[PDB]
Amino acid sequence: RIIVVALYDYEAIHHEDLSFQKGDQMVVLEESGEWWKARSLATRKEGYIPSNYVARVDSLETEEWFFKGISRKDAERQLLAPGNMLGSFMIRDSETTKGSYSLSVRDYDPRQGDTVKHYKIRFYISPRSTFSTLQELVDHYKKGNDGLCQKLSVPCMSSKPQKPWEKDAWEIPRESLKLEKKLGAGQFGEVWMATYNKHTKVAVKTMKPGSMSVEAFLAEANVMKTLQHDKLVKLHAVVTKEPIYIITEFMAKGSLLDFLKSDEGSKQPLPKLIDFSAQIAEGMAFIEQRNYIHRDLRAANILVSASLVCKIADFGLARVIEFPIKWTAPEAINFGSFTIKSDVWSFGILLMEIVTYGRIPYPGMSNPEVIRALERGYRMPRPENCPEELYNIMMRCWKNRPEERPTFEYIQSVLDDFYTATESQYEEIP
Ligand SMILES: Nc1ncnc2c1c(-c1ccc(Oc3ccccc3)cc1)cn2C1CCOCC1
Ligand SMILES: [Ca+2]
Ligand SMILES: [Cl-]
Repeated sequence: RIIVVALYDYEAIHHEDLSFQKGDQMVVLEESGEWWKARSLATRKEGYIPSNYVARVDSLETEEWFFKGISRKDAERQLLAPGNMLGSFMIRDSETTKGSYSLSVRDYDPRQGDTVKHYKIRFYISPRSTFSTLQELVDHYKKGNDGLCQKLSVPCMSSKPQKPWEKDAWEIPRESLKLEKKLGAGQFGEVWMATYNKHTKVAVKTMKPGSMSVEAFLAEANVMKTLQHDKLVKLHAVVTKEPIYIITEFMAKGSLLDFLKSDEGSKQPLPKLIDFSAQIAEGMAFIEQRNYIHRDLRAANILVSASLVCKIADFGLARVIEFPIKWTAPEAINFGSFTIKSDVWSFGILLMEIVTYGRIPYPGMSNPEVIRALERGYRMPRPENCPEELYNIMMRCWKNRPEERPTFEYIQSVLDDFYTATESQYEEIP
């Protein structure tokens, strides 16, 4: 008999899902992945709940200061998001020391600014002050920092998870959709802001009938479906009848390209710009890991969400299609040799795009002009706002030999800790 508890409020919007409040306990009846069958102990109604909205009671996830499955960098991203304050903390699964836990505390370093320190935990931090349960431990450091950068104040602002897509609805009838407002158009189709079943806001990429076979496209789209990651835009559904529709999550601030050119973009300081490209490297590192290829990496194909999380879009679409030579590796231009390494070349350009708030690559140069320019060994010069060490990375991405260019794993690893000396990742306690 398994009892779970609601971590967040939820309002039902389908035929057979349950509405519950934060705290309502429930009996699990089935575990079908994203959706679980359950019985509210509050209503006595049996229905479907979003599995990721509840956790076993007295389990750690139930706690407000615990964050399951969070990396150190993301732990550091959520503590620097507005709404938190000096002393804001959290406990999480440690990356390096598996099966153990780590403590992340907000802090102010008069020389860096707002930062986030991390401590490991074996339970105890300092063999001085030992503790029986993370609760005891937590409540301790809440009064007078026991040697910690700061004193534990308020748990980290937690977000409300996205609602899982309707149960078993990868392919939808076109009627389930109202494409309300057109956001963009182009050679291959448009992108619309849409609503799915009067209830769910979404984005739709409509594909002009090319060929680009339909059953050819759908094969890719089923692989596309399996490439899920916090840094890839999420494919919800597909309409399989020419003209094909691709239904995805709606990203509020549109393309990275468009965001960097806007007002809010222009205010973003350099450490933010760096973080953006770090997020994209994380996404590209995932694609690399899964032995996949993007083939059209650039600011235009990066989406920005309301909270400034970057997500790659159009991954794979490039393959299935049917003129951006400025983002393309010489080997891909000359012999059509698209690989993860040519993506890396792309990342280099996209990276310059970012640091120059979306300015076009090779300004004032034509495509032909640039193609010959590259053959002479020409590269874009470092912009003024650009740190020397960041430029050295672009240059590494633009090595004539693909084999010589770094991996996204390495690029991700470097960008993430750009301002943190390796020895300073975790703290050593007195
Ligand atoms: N999903 C989106 N949400 C919000 N804005 C979006 C998108 C999308 C978008 C929607 C679906 C899509 O389809 C995919 C997604 C992943 C892989 C393959 C195709 C790709 C981008 C584009 N855009 C704007 C529209 C044109 O101006 C700048 C970008
Ligand atoms: Ca420097
Ligand atoms: Cl019962």
